[PDB]
Amino acid sequence: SSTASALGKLQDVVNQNAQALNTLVKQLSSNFGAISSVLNDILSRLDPP
Amino acid sequence: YADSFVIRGDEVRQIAPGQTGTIADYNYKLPDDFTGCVIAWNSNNLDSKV
Repeated sequence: SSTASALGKLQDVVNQNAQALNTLVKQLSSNFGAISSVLNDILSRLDPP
Repeated sequence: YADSFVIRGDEVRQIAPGQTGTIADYNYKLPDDFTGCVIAWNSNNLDSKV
């Protein structure tokens, strides 16, 4: 009841899963060397070729 | 398939896939994945009148 941090293992599992999911979602905003990170902008600004 | 016609001299480079122009979108448009060849040659002595 009193002392905390006695259940580190399960907390670590939850934190790892949440962090991995969060960074996977975060990766969308990256550029990867393209013009922009959003498809609609580069679609409406340039012709297909 | 052989498609023949006559064009203005300056629009000859509108005849290519993924191009925009006057004749390119209103008269003759090629598909992006077109395979084949294009032949262009002047006809001043024949298709021009004084």
